[PDB]
Amino acid sequence: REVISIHIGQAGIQVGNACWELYCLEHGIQPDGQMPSDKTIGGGDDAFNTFFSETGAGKHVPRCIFLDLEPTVVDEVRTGTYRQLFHPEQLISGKEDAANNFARGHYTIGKEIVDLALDRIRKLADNCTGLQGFLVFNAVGGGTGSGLGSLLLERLSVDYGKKSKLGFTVYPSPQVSTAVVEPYNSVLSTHSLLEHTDVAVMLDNEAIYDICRRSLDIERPTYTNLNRLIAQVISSLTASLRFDGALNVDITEFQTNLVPYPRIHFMLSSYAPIISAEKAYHEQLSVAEITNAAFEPASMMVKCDPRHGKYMACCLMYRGDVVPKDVNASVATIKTKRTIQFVDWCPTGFKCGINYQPPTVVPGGDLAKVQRAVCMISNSTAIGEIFSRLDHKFDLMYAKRAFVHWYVGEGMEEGEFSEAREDLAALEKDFEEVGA
Amino acid sequence: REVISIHIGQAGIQVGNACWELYCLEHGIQPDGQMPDAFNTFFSETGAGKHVPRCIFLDLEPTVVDEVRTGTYRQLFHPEQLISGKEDAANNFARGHYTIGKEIVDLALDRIRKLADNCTGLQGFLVFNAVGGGTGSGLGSLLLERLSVDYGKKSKLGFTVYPSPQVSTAVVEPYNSVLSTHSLLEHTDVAVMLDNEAIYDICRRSLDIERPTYTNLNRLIAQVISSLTASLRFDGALNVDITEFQTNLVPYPRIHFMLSSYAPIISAEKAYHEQLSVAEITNAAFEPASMMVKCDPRHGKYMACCLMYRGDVVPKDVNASVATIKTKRTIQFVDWCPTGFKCGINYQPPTVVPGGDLAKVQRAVCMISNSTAIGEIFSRLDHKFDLMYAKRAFVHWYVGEGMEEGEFSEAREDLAALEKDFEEVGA
Amino acid sequence: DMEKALTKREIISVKGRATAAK
Amino acid sequence: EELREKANALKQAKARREALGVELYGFQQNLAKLQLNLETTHQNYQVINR
Amino acid sequence: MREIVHIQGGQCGNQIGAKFWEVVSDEHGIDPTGTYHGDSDLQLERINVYFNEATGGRYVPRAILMDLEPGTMDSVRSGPYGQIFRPDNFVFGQTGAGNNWAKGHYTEGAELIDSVLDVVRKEAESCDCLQGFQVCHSLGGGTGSGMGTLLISKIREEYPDRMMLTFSVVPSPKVSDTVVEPYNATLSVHQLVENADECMVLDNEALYDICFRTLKLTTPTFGDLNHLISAVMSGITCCLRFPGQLNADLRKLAVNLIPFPRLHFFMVGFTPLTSRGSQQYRALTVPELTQQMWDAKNMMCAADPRHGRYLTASALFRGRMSTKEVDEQMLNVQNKNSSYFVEWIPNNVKSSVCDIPPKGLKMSATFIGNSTAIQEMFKRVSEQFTAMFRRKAFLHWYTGEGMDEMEFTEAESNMNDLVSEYQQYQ
Amino acid sequence: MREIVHIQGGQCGNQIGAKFWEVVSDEHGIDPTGTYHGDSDLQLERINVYFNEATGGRYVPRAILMDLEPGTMDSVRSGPYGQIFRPDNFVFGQTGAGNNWAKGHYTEGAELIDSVLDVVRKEAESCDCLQGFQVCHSLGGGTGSGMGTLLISKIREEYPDRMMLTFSVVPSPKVSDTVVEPYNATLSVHQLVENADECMVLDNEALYDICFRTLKLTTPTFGDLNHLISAVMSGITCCLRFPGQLNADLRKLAVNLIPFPRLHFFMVGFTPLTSRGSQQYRALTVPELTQQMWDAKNMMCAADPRHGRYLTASALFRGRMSTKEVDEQMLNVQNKNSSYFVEWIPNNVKSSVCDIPPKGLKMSATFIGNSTAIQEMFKRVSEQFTAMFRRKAFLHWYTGEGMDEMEFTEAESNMNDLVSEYQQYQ
Amino acid sequence: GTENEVLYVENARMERRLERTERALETNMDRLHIMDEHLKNVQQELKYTQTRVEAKNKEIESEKHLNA
Ligand SMILES: Nc1nc2c(ncn2[C@@H]2O[C@H](COP(=O)(O)OP(=O)(O)OP(=O)(O)O)[C@@H](O)[C@H]2O)c(=O)[nH]1
Ligand SMILES: Nc1nc2c(ncn2[C@@H]2O[C@H](COP(=O)(O)OP(=O)(O)OP(=O)(O)O)[C@@H](O)[C@H]2O)c(=O)[nH]1
Ligand SMILES: Nc1nc2c(ncn2[C@@H]2O[C@H](COP(=O)(O)OP(=O)(O)O)[C@@H](O)[C@H]2O)c(=O)[nH]1
Ligand SMILES: Nc1nc2c(ncn2[C@@H]2O[C@H](COP(=O)(O)OP(=O)(O)O)[C@@H](O)[C@H]2O)c(=O)[nH]1
Ligand SMILES: [Mg+2]
Ligand SMILES: [Mg+2]
Repeated sequence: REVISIHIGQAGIQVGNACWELYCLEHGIQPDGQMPSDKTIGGGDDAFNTFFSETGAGKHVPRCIFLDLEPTVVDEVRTGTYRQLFHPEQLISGKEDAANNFARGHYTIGKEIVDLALDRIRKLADNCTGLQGFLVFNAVGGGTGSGLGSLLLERLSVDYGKKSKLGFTVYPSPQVSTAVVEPYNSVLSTHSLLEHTDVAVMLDNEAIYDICRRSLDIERPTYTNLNRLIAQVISSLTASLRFDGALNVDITEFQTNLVPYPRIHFMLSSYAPIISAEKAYHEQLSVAEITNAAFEPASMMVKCDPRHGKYMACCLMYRGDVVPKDVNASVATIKTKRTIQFVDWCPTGFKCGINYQPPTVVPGGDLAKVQRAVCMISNSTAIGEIFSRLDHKFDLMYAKRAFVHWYVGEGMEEGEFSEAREDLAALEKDFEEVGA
Repeated sequence: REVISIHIGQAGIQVGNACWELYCLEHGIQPDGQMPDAFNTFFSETGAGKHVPRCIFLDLEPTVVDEVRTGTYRQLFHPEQLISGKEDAANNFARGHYTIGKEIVDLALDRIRKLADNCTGLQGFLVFNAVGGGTGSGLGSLLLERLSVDYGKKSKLGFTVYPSPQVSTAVVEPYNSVLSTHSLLEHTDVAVMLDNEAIYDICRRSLDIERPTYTNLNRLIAQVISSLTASLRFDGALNVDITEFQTNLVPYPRIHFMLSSYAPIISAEKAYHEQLSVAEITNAAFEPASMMVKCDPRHGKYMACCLMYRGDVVPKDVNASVATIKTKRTIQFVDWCPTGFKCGINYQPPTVVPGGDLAKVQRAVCMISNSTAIGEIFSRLDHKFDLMYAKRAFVHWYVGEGMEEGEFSEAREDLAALEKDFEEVGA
Repeated sequence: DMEKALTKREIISVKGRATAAK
Repeated sequence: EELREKANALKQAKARREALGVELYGFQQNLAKLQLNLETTHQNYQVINR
Repeated sequence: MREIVHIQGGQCGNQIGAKFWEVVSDEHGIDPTGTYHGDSDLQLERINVYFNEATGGRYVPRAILMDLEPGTMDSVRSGPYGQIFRPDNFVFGQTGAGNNWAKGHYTEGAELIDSVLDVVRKEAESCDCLQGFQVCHSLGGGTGSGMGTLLISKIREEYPDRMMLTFSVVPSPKVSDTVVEPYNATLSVHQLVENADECMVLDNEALYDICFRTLKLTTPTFGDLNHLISAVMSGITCCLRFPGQLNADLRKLAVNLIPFPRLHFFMVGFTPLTSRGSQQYRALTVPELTQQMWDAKNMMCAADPRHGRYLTASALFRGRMSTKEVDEQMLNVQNKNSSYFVEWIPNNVKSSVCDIPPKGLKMSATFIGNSTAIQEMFKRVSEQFTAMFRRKAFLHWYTGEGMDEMEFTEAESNMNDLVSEYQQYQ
Repeated sequence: MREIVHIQGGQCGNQIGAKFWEVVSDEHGIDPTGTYHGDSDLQLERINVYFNEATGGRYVPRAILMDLEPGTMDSVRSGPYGQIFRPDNFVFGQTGAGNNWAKGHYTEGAELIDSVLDVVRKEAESCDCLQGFQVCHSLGGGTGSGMGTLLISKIREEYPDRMMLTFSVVPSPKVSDTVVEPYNATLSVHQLVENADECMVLDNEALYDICFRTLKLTTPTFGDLNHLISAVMSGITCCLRFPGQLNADLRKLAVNLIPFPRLHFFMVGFTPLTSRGSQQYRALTVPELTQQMWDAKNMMCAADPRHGRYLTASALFRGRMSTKEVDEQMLNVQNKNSSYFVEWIPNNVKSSVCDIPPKGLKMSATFIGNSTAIQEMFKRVSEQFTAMFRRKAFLHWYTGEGMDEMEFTEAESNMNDLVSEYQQYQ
Repeated sequence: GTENEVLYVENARMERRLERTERALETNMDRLHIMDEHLKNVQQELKYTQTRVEAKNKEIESEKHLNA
């Protein structure tokens, strides 16, 4: 039950660094790439085989490749906390960088490193045996994250094709943004992201800053906090391949339960109960209320009001001593709740799943240590609002033909500027007709 | 059988501090909250050795909640329960009901619904305020209206503190109290009554305290609250919950402004020699010089009494004391009310506190009285309201904040209707 | 006059809500 | 939102209404059958009594 | 083999019935573990009248506790000899009635009766031959009077050919505890006249007077009062559990004590109630027991027996006595006080004899009189009802739940016609 | 002499079969080690039903295990009573059906049943004289309905003689663990109506109701629902495994319970079921067992039997027994529930007895009813199928493995005409 | 005031739909309650007739014995 991960772009690598500092925490791997011999925590030699393949005496080589063009963050990892852990070659760092240009990332400089990336992904595939699928992490509003990320997604779908593709991507926020050409670089990559990612799970920098401000009371959070609490979600949903459980839900269940159509896979996320180390032991963290906290609108990782549409399906992974009774008794309350509205398609649109491993916590982090937690991924219809926003703020720049030379004179032309927007119009049409 | 406690304004969140100081020791809970199921009706156990109160403290200014946040009970409440604003209502019903109220009431109601959902056997709400202020009056009205429109069929217990005839610390407090009563008449369910002057007098006489501050006042109001709520916590001979209160004491939906009394309150230097058996503690509970509301109830006729006895008390001696009371000549009930007593007995004597003032008495009595004499406070308030309002004094603040002459006139005439109804029911 | 209009609208809207409640 | 939720509740209550009407119809059918058989066996008893 | 099932309603009925079981279990000789540790075989023949056989020798009483609050149930389970009931029989709500007769009969009664009738039916058809129910319920309350009353009505319309004892306390000027005592009592008796086959009326006022004078007690808690009540009730039905020279059961007493259907209230007392410092002196004989029995105060009611007429009287003697010595005492009582006893019925008094005394004592006697003097007790409630109702005080907390203004006039009219009917024979 | 070749598939089937083997080994006195340390010796005589001797006492259970991921062959091998299952009886792929029917019935099950049939045929040829096959699994899952149902078809092809018990747990409306229930449920009920000689249907919305109401638990984890199902599946063969007064084998049950060939969808119970806190307050007896059997909430099949009218019913008792009282009760229930019985059959119920009650208990029973109230438990799945299939939701995961929409339409037709058939013969 | 006008017409249509659903609610609840109590009464009458026919057929066997 093996899974590998590729991390692309500034956001991708910064997510992956925290993500793989948390996995070594869960599996008790020392920060130098091996397992302690004097003591141990937990058990199960097949737990780490999904993430840390062994080749040597005790050293574990992970199943992730960190690739980027700018050699500023990859060598930051190479000199950071984790040097012996990572394989000296799974860290790919070019010389120049895409620099907010999709054409640069997908047609001129990302095309000479994608083959080097694929000829290591193939080696990792030969290494692993029960390869469940790929889990990609990238920012669509940047350079290498969008351009060569789309390139590599297309090439992977051509090469393997059959195996699962779980994307954990980052669109821009509706108002908060750290780029000027982000609408272009997002509505360009959406073409590849639409028909190549098997399941797309979405993030939002602003929608997580607001969460940090209101829940953990970190008034001025940052990327470290955000990427820590996204590593949390990734580990929470990737626990059914690693640990036991009364009701298991792995990648095949995800794709069979939350994808009612080939071109309708866009997921709201949530992770309850997020709480600091002071207001944790004063509260009664029961399943019947962590489910309500997961389903409340102001606690979703994606900036979008869920009331604007109807849920299509939901999947609820669980960690901790959650019995299989209260989950049902509370999903009943959810289905009879007075504020949400399901669509008449599915009278049964829930897929629970339970593990027995309580959630982990990074030492020196702002999240408390608690017995139980839930991560919910929901296929809904309100996400079309995001694409409406992106199209409306892309047409404003396309009308004036601004920033267009930076693409047409470099690698590409205007036909794809037209087609990558007509595709988004079609996607909006699809969500609108589903809303019926 | 849970009841939740909401405190509004300076008076409310200091009386609440006194009440929690009382309850923690009454149940054995350490300050931060542990033990080295009577608590289930006030605290909600969470985790290993941790009990959090079923309360919410709130106010429009933070200087009064900060000492609660950083005091000796900083480890007790949920850090999200001690609500606080940024600017107080500034002795202005209008300000606390129309432009500062509409910010914090939504958060308060959200947390109230969270506590109600955490509850399992909700009995009712009990709120604390003094209607003479601004953030008490206006915010209490604005919060009670939403609480009623949400729950409606569940009891509410407002332990309100009206102003006194001569011991007063405000000039707009007649306006505040008049504008609050127009809503506390219709939205709460039982309005327990307190005055600052009457408690000053009882401190001066019974406890021989020559110069009593607010600490003693709160410390002896919390005991009355605990006495009238101890039926839920401690299983006694006769059990009375919130439902029997407002079914034995409220004859009409508009007469729920009931006086409160307690006996005995005897210092530790006289408790050694005192004789505190049931007959004399009842006779000292029914004396006018020990009622916490500045009124002379001998001017009026009783309608319903509720006697909550605590401690080594048997039933027939309270029956005999009731017989003596109804045989006495100076106090008389209305003609239509042959029986006018509701007697409950509980086995847990009152609790004292280290650093306190009262004594470890064997038995005690709390009393809630519904009598026609309570209209004198309303008539006085009406008079000293109209005295100012005949010259439009202080109306510019309320008008500029967003009130109008019509609301003042309608509140005054509603108080007039209340006075006429009291005179009618006193016939 | 503008702030007075705002306050009047707010108060009348809340009054209508209260009347519907009663 | 109030309208949609109340409509859903009303529709489900009407569905329960229809179901209980069907069941009561079946009960009445059983009652009529038993009454008819009772009268027939009653006249049978009378004639054999004669 | 003539079973009775005990239903304990309200806090008052719960405590009285708990003491009843702690008394009868003692009389039959069973420990709190349900294991027999008696003395004679005669204790054991008719255990089934009040008990069921559980596996391994465990016995379980045939009782159904019922109320709307869990406090009384938890207290009674924590109490002694409360460890023998059945948790299936233990049923309770969560709200409470608050003396609101309308609430008890209508709001939460309607939701807890669907279960109380199921448990009653189970326990009632688990026994071969039903003699009648035995319901202990107050009258001045709402949770034990109104709801218990509707339970009685349901039972009357389900089992219409079986006896029904109820044991009911009543309001009085000296024991008034709730402020709606007339409102509860008149409304309850409106149906108790219609349904209950016999309703033994007790009262805390006369219980208190008994305890202070004929017991010379220092301070009686409700423990002693419910003890005396349990002693009377356990003495009512002893011809079932034990043999006797001249036995009589519930329907026997009913036919011999209720000449007219609307006259099934009683005044009851038990002898010998003996002060413990002065029961070492006296000598217990049949005339002594009869004189103490017909003592005008030893009646557990505040309706003065000498302010009225005995329609019928019935004494259940217990112990080894002489039947002539019993009957001659009864005839002497009639001949002496010929004026009081109803003149147009000869031998107004029926005396039954059981051959086994209660535990400890050597003799016992239980007096049940169908006096017409209970009109005083009923007027003491009707006057307060009309006084409080003329001004419509407290009325709207009953009209809120579903009552009307017609029901109160109906209840008062029924009470007045019953009072007039009692007066008509005096 | 007669063997029951048990079969486990899915995660349900694996865990429930592990529980059933746990209880069977407990009854026959086989410790988890694999040897025998029994005390009585009437148990050896029928060990050959569920066990093979290997050498000097290393008994092994004959049952097949199949799943599409090792995550269940590890969690079963690890649990208690796991070191006895034969290691060769472990035929597992490492793919996982993934809640889909096509992938578990046409590709992965297609390539794995070729090897599963090998072991099942080896056990068939290793047992002297068969008695039938007994599969236990789920229907709303990937490799519980698909590969197990394909195996059922293959067995019905190769061994037409033998019966097929099918203990199938179906989805529920309220307790909906996965999203596409009513596709995987219909596309296995359609294939089971052709082959299953008799399928006993179960759920979880009734197991949790039982664990709340009767057993009075508070946290009913899966290890007690699966325990109840274990107990019932162990008791279903008592009259085959142990002596008695009226033995009843599987074919006897089928002939007594199947009036028409398309009426083999049972609903199952088990008695008694009471909490550890009220075990002693009740004494087990034939009446108590019988009127616990014939209730409305004591059926694991969460379809209200009061709506339906029982075509035929079967009651299998175990323990020293008064057969007169047993069939008197089986007639008393039939007479008192005439309107709830279909009246073109005399003696709608069949009662059998065995004389070895299970370990711990002293007198046990088992109820198997082929009633018509099972029309609703298919109506739910049919209406969900209509509402979801109408817009072709999720259908690409089905059509991506050679499936066609006409298959779904045929499944709809079968379910609809079968529910009309139940309603007609009602 | 086009915004005010459209919001006012929205509110008027809303109160129309609400009056419709309130009438539906009243009819639905009252009919439900009456038919359920009637169902219980019909069950009682079925019990009555069932026991009556049982007694009648026992008597039928009685006259068969008498004629014998
Ligand atoms: N959610 C999240 N976003 C991040 C993080 N680090 C950077 N970003 C996002 O990255 C976006 C800008 O694009 P970058 O990620 O910096 O660029 P890139 O995708 O790495 O590709 P380059 O252009 O070559 O740097 C911003 O909108 C950030 O929100 C992170 O740790 N978490
Ligand atoms: N029992 C008690 N009463 C107090 C205490 N402090 C103030 N009060 C009463 O509260 C009244 C003052 O009105 P409040 O509404 O409480 O003043 P506030 O809470 O600051 O609200 P504002 O009107 O905005 O100032 C006085 O008349 C006092 O009688 C206290 O510590 N204990
Ligand atoms: N004999 C006896 N009487 C009691 C006991 N407890 C309470 N009472 C009487 O019950 C009366 C109150 O009844 P009430 O509480 O209104 O009835 P309820 O609401 O149904 O419980 C009081 O006047 C008491 O005298 C007891 O333990 N024994
Ligand atoms: N009653 C019961 N149901 C179970 C148990 N274990 C799993 N389930 C149910 O099995 C269903 C899904 O089964 P499935 O995933 O197809 O099992 P698999 O094919 O073996 O992986 C869920 O609805 C669970 O509720 C159990 O021990 N008892
Ligand atoms: Mg970069
Ligand atoms: Mg203030």
